[PDB]
Amino acid sequence: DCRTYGFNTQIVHAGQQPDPSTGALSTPIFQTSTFVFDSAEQGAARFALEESGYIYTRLGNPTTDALEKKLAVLERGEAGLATASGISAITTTLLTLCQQGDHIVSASAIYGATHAFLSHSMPKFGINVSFVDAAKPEEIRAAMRPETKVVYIETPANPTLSLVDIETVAGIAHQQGALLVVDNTFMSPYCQQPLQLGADIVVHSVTKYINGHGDVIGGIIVGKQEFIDQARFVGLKDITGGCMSPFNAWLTLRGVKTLGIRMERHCENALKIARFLEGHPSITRVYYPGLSSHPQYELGQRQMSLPGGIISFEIAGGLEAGRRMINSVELCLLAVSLGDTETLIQHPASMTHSPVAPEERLKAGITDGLIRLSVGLEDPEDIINDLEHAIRKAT
Amino acid sequence: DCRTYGFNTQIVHAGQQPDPSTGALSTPIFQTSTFVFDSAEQGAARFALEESGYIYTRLGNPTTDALEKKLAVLERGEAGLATASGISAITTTLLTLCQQGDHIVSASAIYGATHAFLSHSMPKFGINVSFVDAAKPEEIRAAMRPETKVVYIETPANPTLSLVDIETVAGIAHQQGALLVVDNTFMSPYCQQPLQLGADIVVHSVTKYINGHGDVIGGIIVGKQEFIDQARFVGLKDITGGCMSPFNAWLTLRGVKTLGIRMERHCENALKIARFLEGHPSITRVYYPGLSSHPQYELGQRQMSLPGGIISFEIAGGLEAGRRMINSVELCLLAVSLGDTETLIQHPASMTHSPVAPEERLKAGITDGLIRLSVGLEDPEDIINDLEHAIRKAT
Amino acid sequence: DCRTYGFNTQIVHAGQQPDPSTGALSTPIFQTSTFVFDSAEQGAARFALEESGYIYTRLGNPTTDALEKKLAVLERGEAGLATASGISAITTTLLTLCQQGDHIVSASAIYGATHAFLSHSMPKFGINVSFVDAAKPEEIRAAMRPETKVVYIETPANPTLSLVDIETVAGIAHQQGALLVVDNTFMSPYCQQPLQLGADIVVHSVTKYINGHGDVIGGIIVGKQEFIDQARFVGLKDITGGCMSPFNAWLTLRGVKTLGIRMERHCENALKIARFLEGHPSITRVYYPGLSSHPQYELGQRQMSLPGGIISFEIAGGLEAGRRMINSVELCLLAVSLGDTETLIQHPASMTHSPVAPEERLKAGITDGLIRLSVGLEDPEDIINDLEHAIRKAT
Amino acid sequence: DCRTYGFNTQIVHAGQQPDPSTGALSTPIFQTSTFVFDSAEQGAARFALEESGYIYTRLGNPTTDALEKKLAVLERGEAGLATASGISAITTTLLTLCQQGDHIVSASAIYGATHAFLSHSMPKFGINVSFVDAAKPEEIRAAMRPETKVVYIETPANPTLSLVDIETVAGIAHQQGALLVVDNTFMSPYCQQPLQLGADIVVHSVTKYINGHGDVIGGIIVGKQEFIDQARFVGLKDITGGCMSPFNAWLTLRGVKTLGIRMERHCENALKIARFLEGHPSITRVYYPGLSSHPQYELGQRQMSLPGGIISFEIAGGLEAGRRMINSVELCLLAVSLGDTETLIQHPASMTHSPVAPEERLKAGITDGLIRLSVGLEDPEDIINDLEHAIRKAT
Ligand SMILES: *Cc1c(COP(=O)(O)O)cnc(C)c1O
Ligand SMILES: *Cc1c(COP(=O)(O)O)cnc(C)c1O
Ligand SMILES: *Cc1c(COP(=O)(O)O)cnc(C)c1O
Ligand SMILES: *Cc1c(COP(=O)(O)O)cnc(C)c1O
Ligand code: NA
Ligand code: NA
Ligand code: NA
Ligand code: NA
Repeated sequence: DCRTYGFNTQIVHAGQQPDPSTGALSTPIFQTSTFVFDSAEQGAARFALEESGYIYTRLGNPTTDALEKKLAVLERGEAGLATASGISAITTTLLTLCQQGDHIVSASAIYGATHAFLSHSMPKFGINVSFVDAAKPEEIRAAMRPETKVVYIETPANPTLSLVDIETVAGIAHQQGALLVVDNTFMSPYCQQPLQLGADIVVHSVTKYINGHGDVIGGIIVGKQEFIDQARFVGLKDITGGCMSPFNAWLTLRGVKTLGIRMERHCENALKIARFLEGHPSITRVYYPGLSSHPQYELGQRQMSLPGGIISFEIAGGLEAGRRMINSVELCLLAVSLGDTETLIQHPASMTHSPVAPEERLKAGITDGLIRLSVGLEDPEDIINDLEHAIRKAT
Repeated sequence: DCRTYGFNTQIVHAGQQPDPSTGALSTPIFQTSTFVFDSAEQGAARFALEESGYIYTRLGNPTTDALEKKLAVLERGEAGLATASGISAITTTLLTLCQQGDHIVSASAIYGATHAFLSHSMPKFGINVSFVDAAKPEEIRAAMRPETKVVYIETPANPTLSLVDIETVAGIAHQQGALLVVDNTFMSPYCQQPLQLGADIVVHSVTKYINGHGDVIGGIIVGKQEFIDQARFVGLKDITGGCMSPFNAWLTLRGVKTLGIRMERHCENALKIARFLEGHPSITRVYYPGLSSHPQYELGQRQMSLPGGIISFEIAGGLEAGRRMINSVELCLLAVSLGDTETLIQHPASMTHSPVAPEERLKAGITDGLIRLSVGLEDPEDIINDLEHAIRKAT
Repeated sequence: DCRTYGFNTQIVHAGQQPDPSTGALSTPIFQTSTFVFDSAEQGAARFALEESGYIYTRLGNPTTDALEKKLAVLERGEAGLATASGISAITTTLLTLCQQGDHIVSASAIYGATHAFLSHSMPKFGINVSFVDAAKPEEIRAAMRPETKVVYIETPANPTLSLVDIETVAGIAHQQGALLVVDNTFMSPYCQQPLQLGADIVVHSVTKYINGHGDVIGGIIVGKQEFIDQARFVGLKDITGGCMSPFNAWLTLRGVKTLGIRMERHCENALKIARFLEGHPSITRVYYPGLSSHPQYELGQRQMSLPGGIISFEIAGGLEAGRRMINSVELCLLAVSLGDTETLIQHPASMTHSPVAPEERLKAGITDGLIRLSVGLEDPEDIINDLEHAIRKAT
Repeated sequence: DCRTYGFNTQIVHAGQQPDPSTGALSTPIFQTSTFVFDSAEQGAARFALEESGYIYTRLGNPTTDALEKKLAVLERGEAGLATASGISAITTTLLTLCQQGDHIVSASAIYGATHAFLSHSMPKFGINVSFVDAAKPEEIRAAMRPETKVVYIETPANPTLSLVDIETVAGIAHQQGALLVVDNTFMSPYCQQPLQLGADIVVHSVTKYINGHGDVIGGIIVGKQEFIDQARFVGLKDITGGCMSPFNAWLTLRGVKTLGIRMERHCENALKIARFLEGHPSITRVYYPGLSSHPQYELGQRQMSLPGGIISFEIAGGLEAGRRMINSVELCLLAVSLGDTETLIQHPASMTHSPVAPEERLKAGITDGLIRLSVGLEDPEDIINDLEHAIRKAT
């Protein structure tokens, strides 16, 4: 029972063991679609759910099962379900929970494709969504309705790294009879554990920190066994079909083995870079949970064991300065992902949101000089020198 | 332009080319999540859809792009979209096309998880489904409604390998203003091409023949560029998130290279085994498009270039005989998939449908002695001798 | 016991079985370096060779073990040993068998890197090699010495596809107390079985036909258990260290599943292309075992079940014509490998042997207009039309 | 030019870059055997070595090239060459450097299969080896002969973690005109850099720390470009054929990205466990470079930036106590590898060397109670509690 060891030991060992056939230490890649039964009796046993085995990889698989058990342990949930993408973990969750007529209260500062799913796809199926500022828990309460099945939040949230009081939101949702689903992608279980704070369901894009090596698109869902069985035998099997390939599970198991030491280096590196940016006369704002000037600093200190690897910051001179600076880094790479071992940088005003009206973007927290930085495992002095060089150039 | 060569040449070369960086012949495994831009300008160009490149693997990927282009060529469609599973190809299609209030006419003899999706998940989102016997095209017409967006069919269909007149159904659907979606999984593009017969959209589980090696769960969607862009930038990106991992795409590209020679051997082997079963006094019925006694034999001859690798057959003595025979093979393997290089066998009455009421199953075409056989690439005499041994045992 | 079924059944099933832990049909990828023991006793048991298990992937591995067992079955040898390359299979063999003072008789028409190993590396370790024309078995006998441990041959041989009478050479070697090692790469076990003809050891580059998909560098060694144990526990473990990665073994297991149907299509396609080339007035010579004009045609008919997928041919007008024609194909690809699913072509006089003196190359069988063709699985009319177009251009 | 950044930055970025075709951040897996040329001219250009490209994966490959460039940077060598195993890196080196008549001076405390290669395989090819105690540099000098081409050392050495003064041995070898080859496997470039100390060639089993994830068998060779070209175009191409598969290279690139943070945690964890063992009344000896009682402690402080992740120690009560304790761990795993993320333990007296005469083993430094520990990334308190439990049991 691995649930008893320290959290680093669990990251290494939870859900894994030497192969019972051969002693192979690495979990084998069960890259198979079909499983063979010894008897007609066994096929019937496994299919009606009266026997525990494997049948078919869309349903379950030994490599994926290890990833699922591990992350269940690390989030302190009963069960895990892996998915083809983080988006797929989110929609497999909500399409399992919601039907025509149901309602959802959702943070507005959430991942873009989640916003499009809730804004345009959900109401198309008869499921209505109210969007609120999840940093003010009263807004969550005001929007709740007799039909509300789910409150949905992300913390820290993009793009300004605002926070959401999970424990407080969980009590509000629970009192009105709703579930709290938390996207814990930015933090990983090493830094934040929503289920310990009262959330019901945790979703991750394992694409980001949990895998950590920028070579896997994936997601995971953690929660009660009864909900997870529904998300598997209805949500995955019937609705999204978003199963994770066993190779992607195996890469994620391998990437997650260094989660603890990676997050330590990410956050130590990020704290140094945030302090450097807070002292730079060309940087108007730095958004980072580890800085004292952060509006919800003490909530972050209660709710997160580390301030995280993501920084946002605003550069003197708006849209053209951010573009100059972003075209002037030589070590940070221009990309839209985060959580990789390489430092990644994006300038949303001249990249992702370039054909959006300026004051349409500004309502959504994205200013003309806002830059988001995914701090990698490089030497922080090298990242800082690069940033200093590009900032200095850009002004 | 590979669309000009013979169909075997296309299976080998369509969508593929030596790598422009290095001349590597095998398509590289671009096992990456993130892509890097050279400039802020490039990020903005690619994101608004004004420039053709790559951004993020959930959206698109060079390895997956090759698989998509290849199968587009082989089905004679404009564009392809790969998915995490065959189920995901089906639901990404229909959830892209349908919204609250829409209606679907569907064959009843369809894959089980498709039946559960249409029967229970679709009406939950406000989308109603009428199920009909797609072997009688008038039933399709009778069920059509002003709200019908889609007619959905599978041919050949499980479990009795009944057929559906694609060209006739396509005209009916088109006259009433609906699209025809065809699941072409059983046949592969080598044996049947729905889009040439007037279907609008073709879906496959590449898990079966297209990959052929029983080591990939995947699906593909082929059709017009305008629909495929919606299925990608809304259906995948926002709703299912069912993207295919680039490794699974690469295995499918590799498996499909032998599609033509595999299907030839499957069908040659299957024809021999069907004739053997038709002559066996303990076998009451053999269902196989290549046998003259097949109810729709001449339609199969117009619509399919080969009779296929799947056989169903009924064994003297019902439920207990089928169980004895299935527990008595020593070379065919008991499994629920099909299209692998190994011969696979299942007895649905005592496996998949064992806790279903007998006359509930019989309405659904599954009799007590029905066995489904996925004929592999073994020597047919060996498969036959094994079958003969087990049949002989079972009675 | 799979050694009892037909040869296609064996290609599918030999050495493989459903996983005993999970029923997974595909052999798992045991991508591990280390294996764990349950007890100190077990470690000691396995290490002294008193117990059968796994210890460490350089020594053995369950995925590699399957590949080894399969190819042992197909060559009718007792045991197999997989290697990092075909070269590594050859040198692990000979460095296991030979020591300072030993001697080798070798065909001169052998693979280039084998020629460099024998010509320059072997005598550097005190092991002398005499090179002979292995198409004249008397030359083999004349060169034999009291120190000769090994006769080494390749058949068919490059570049002119000359043949070597395996059964006759085997008797000569055995009478003088030497072993016959045969490189069976060109033929694969499907087309030729040296061990049935009296060879002692068979080596393959699985890079070519056995894998067949141009994505694996590998080799295999088949022979008696007593020699194979030495080649493993001394040759691999201590001398070359050329072990195969378990992923490469798994890809080779997957590629070899279609060996029988691939070789049939290769040889059927090759026969058609050879007949086309024999009729072309711009083609001076066609070398192909399936053509009646082949100098050793009837030996090929006794010794090979099919004439093979490789053709060589000479083009009117020597060096500049061969260069024009090779720069004028648009479907055959310019590459130096063979056995892939794509048709591959090379012009050794202006590629591999371009800075070699013309009459140095001509002693080695390579004329100015010689072209080697690896016939793929495309439609033969497409390959022929391409060849016809390029030949026509080149003259 | 990545050779200019900090050592962590180099671990992340050296030898790697976004793909020039597509911007893919992860280095693509160029899992190909064959490369295609655009022209006959290009084939001839690349083959004679007059042009820089790719030809064939046994020779070179873009994925393997990245791994080679990276590790060249980290060791401060000109060039790298990857191999199928650590053994293959060692023998490809020495079989490239040595021929019949040459001589080698070698540490006796070296890896077992290296000892078998030098003791039994080398003299079989006419290459003589003298074995010495490399901790006394005078022994190295005394054994040198006019024929000596190579001095070969390992530091730290198994099983007692004795050290070898690289800088001093390098001067001795160089004065007598020999090369110094150092096996740097135990340390990785993060902890020790032989080439900066005057070694000529560095070899690694990347199986251990450089990959770090217990799922790759591999080796690497770093040194001057002129020697590396010989080791590639003669040693690999002709003699061992021990090339690394591009998938194994890609896994090693991925594993090495966390080398710096893994080695920090290994050594921090190991220091704590060594201090715990030094204080335990049932532990007679602890061998660890970080302990002051270590015979060569100050040399270790000059030559290594960290004391390493390996500990050896002797347990009260000899052979039966070591066996009890090893059969009594429940978190450390019994295995013979090292450098994995899991803590690994072995008791050589009752496992690897169990059928060796007791005083044969004791000459070789292996006492009856000697245990070797590969300290993983678990929580050290958990490892210690496990060790304490098993020690306490064993006595
Ligand atoms: C990237 C991200 C996602 C989506 O994950 P994918 O694997 O890309 O589908 C969801 N939520 C958050 C907070 C993300 O950062
Ligand atoms: C197996 C199958 C499917 C489902 O494909 P998956 O990849 O398993 O999700 C869909 N349709 C048909 C006809 C099938 O046979
Ligand atoms: C290609 C070849 C080899 C070498 O195999 P590799 O896997 O490239 O090392 C050996 N013998 C023959 C006949 C070959 O064609
Ligand atoms: C394990 C080891 C080797 C051998 O490496 P392999 O990859 O197993 O062949 C060589 N040297 C040392 C010091 C080792 O620990
Ligand atoms: Na903190
Ligand atoms: Na037909
Ligand atoms: Na013949
Ligand atoms: Na130190």
